[PDB]
Amino acid sequence: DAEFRHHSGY
Amino acid sequence: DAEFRHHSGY
Ligand SMILES: [Zn+2]
Ligand SMILES: [Zn+2]
Repeated sequence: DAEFRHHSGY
Repeated sequence: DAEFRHHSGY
């Protein structure tokens, strides 16, 4: 995965 | 964390 996948936030 | 931190190995 990538940074966007590893990092989550809504 | 970064790609290097998220992932492991060579
Ligand atoms: Zn990654
Ligand atoms: Zn990251």
